[PDB]
Formats: sequence, structure tokens, C-alpha cells
Amino acid sequence: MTMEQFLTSLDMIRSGCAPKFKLKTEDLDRLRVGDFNFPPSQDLMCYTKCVSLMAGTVNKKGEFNAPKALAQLPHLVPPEMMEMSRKSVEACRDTHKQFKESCERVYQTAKCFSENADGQFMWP
Repeated sequence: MTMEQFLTSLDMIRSGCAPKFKLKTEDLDRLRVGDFNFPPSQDLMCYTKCVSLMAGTVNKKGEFNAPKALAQLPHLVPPEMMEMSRKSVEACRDTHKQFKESCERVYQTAKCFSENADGQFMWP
């Protein structure tokens, strides 16, 4: 995947998940630039789960699968973003173990990715 294809993919992924929830555009805009520094609604957390289920990086219980995510990366991000992503997978692989509810598990993992990101982080 090229950078151009990646950027466009963000919108396509969103379109498959956003209609399932009641979401604020301002909240989506913030996640899009990797700003997870605000309290999320349950809907927003579950939206992150929907996006991650589409990526194949989590199961329906919201458990993050590090090996599968590593294997999926070439199908999710451009070469330019692989190392940052590999590094975040590793730093955030166990975040889900601190939470029991599936949407929260995924949201907190995504938040970790955004904080651990050593470059710009973008969420669909």
C-alpha cells in the first residue's frame, strides 16, 4: 500500500463503522490526527473496536492479537509507517489485559498506540 492509498483507506474504513454508532464529528477528527486526549463515549470506544475488527487485529472480545497484527501490517499501513507500527504493537500488546469490556480493551490499546507513536499517528 502507498501513502496515498493509506490516507484514502482511512475514510473507507470509517464508512464501514461510523454508521453503526452515534458519533461526534469533532471526536472523529481528533482521533484521525491521533489525539486521544479527551474522554470517550461508549459509542466512540465501540467504534474503535469496529475499526480494529475490520483490521483483524482484535477478536470479538477485544483481545489484541500481536502476532496477527504483525502479520497484517503490510495490508494495513504503508512501508513508511511499518517500523513505528511494529514498535507500537510491541509496546501496546498487553494493554488489553488491564480491562475486561471489549470496546474498552480496544479503545485503550488504540490510545496506547497513539501515545507510544514516535511519529504522527492516524486513526480511521
